[PDB]
Amino acid sequence: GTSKLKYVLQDARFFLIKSNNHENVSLAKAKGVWSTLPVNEKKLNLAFRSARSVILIFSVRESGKFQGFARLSSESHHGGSPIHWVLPAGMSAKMLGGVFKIDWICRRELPFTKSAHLTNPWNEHKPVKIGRDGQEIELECGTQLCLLFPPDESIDLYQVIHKM
Repeated sequence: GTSKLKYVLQDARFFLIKSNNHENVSLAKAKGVWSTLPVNEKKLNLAFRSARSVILIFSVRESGKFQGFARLSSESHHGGSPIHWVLPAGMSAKMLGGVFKIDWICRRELPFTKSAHLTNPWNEHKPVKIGRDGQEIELECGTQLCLLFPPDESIDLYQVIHKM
């Protein structure tokens, strides 16, 4: 059903995460971790204390899709393991240093064609697919966006609800 998902999303905050390649999203799905630039790490740390759930919605650049969504389970922490991210041009390992732990809520894809009816008030009402890495997505838009994803029957939200 969708009832536990709706409970998790209640009063949540949502952020668009853009990844330059698929390898880093695969690594995040396998290990339950995400790292971002210091400008966004600061925003996510602030949001984690402010909301019952902080949801990251992932999209690999140029894929035309979202690859799933996850809930922050921790603030960022350093010196836990060297995650073998695929660092793009200009990008380095010292900036991707703060590591957040995340719990995946949906590992299924959603094509942008399916979200064309959702606009984000916090990005000038552009389609929710549009935004820089870290763009906050307003509550109602983000909730409806997550509800569009195919259900991920491999995931039991019972343990997520207990983290809250």
